[PDB]
Amino acid sequence: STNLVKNKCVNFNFNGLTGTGVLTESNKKFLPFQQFGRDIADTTDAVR
Amino acid sequence: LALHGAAAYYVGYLQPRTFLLKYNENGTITDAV
Amino acid sequence: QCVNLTTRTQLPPAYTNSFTRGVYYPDKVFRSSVLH
Ligand SMILES: *[C@@H]1O[C@H](CO)[C@@H](O[C@@H]2O[C@H](CO)[C@@H](O)[C@H](O)[C@H]2NC(C)=O)[C@H](O)[C@H]1NC(C)=O
Ligand SMILES: *[C@@H]1O[C@H](CO)[C@@H](O[C@@H]2O[C@H](CO)[C@@H](O)[C@H](O)[C@H]2NC(C)=O)[C@H](O)[C@H]1NC(C)=O
Ligand SMILES: *[C@@H]1O[C@H](CO)[C@@H](O)[C@H](O)[C@H]1NC(C)=O
Repeated sequence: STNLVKNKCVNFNFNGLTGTGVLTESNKKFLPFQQFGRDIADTTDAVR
Repeated sequence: LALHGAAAYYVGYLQPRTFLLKYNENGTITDAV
Repeated sequence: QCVNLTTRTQLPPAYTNSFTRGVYYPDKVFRSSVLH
């Protein structure tokens, strides 16, 4: 594992899920049994 | 059950259905069709 | 040891209606502000 870098476009791997993008702090509150958040187009837009 | 008191229990059976669930802005299911 | 309970009055079964009950979360993905 590496360090977490924010506000820059970065290739990322979270628990095996890979992608590209910019990471920002979120106000969403996940229930304890969930790990990913998905929007209307079904793509992952939030992560614990 | 337990023995020595007021209790009432209800039983229903599930079927395969299609539901339309509603998620509010906090992520909780508040309504369904 | 097992004991067969006696002194129990027998009554016909009763039925009622479920008013939009029994909904659970189908999966473990967070969603907000959406019809799914
Ligand atoms: C409670 O009643 C049941 C009968 O419903 C008894 O079970 C019977 O036991 C005898 C002797 O062991 C068997 O020949 C029957 O086949 C059994 N019936 C059933 C339906 O299983 C049971 O023994 C009673 N419990 C007591 C007396 O403590
Ligand atoms: C709920 O299910 C029960 C069981 O099928 C229904 O009870 C039957 O109702 C019919 C018509 O009233 C009677 O002819 C049967 O004899 C009833 N069966 C029993 C075991 O009582 C009941 O009507 C259904 N609906 C409601 C609202 O109770
Ligand atoms: C959503 O969360 C906020 C903040 O905790 C709360 O005030 C509100 O009552 C919750 N429910 C709805 C429907 O907004």
